[PDB]
Amino acid sequence: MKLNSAVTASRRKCRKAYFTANAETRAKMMSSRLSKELRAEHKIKTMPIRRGDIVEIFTGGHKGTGKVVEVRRRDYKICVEGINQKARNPEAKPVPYPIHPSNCIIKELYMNGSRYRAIKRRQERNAERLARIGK
RNA sequence: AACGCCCCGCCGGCGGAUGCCUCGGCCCGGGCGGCGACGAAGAGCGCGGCGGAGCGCGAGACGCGGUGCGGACCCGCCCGCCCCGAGAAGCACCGGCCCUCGAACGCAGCGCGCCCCGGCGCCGCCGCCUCGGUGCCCUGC
Ligand SMILES: [Mg+2]
Ligand SMILES: [Mg+2]
Ligand SMILES: [Mg+2]
Repeated sequence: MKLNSAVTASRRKCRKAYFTANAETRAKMMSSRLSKELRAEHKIKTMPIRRGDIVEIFTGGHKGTGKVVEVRRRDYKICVEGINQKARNPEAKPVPYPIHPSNCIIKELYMNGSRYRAIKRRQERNAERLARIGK
């Protein structure tokens, strides 16, 4: 149950916020769970999805694995190579089938200096959280 | 007869009710209470690579600069970016640019002056400079 009176629980307001979010909020809302092996390596659960990493689709009619080749931020959809609509002819450029990030698992992440710094920033902040509860 | 017209059992039109759904309205509470001659509110006309309306902006024009945060895209076609910082989208604050009308300020509204050096509106308060008066006096003549 919510106790913060400054946060709205109105359906109309929540949906309006969802449909008119700015760029960074949209990016954060497009996260996927990390695999068990990646969870052990970095002590985090989810990661914003980015072009260049590998995912596994675990639900829907287009299950599979592939590399992320495009992010459509104003639809909340991604295109992964090899997941296409069935073609009318064998000679036509494939049409990707857009997929929501919340039904895939990240298998391997494309690594940057900025990604490293962001992950390290994340870990050092839930370390305080864990130190402040339990143990 | 037959056709035409009017009434059942299937299939088509025309029209847009109904049902379900809605980033919209309306009411109640809380906060705030901040414009302008340092040129406001409002109006006009312009500004995009391919650009009509709307938003935004002002010849530095569909934006420029600084400081922080952010971290891969940029609705089409293009161009660009890609990196342990090398920087796309976004966000906050600060500094500037700011055409013509408008309280609207050389006159007038699209034309024309004065001036000598650059500048030339009104009203008020304070102060200064230059002056007037058979006002009240005084001196000299
Ligand atoms: Mg236009
Ligand atoms: Mg004028
Ligand atoms: Mg005038």
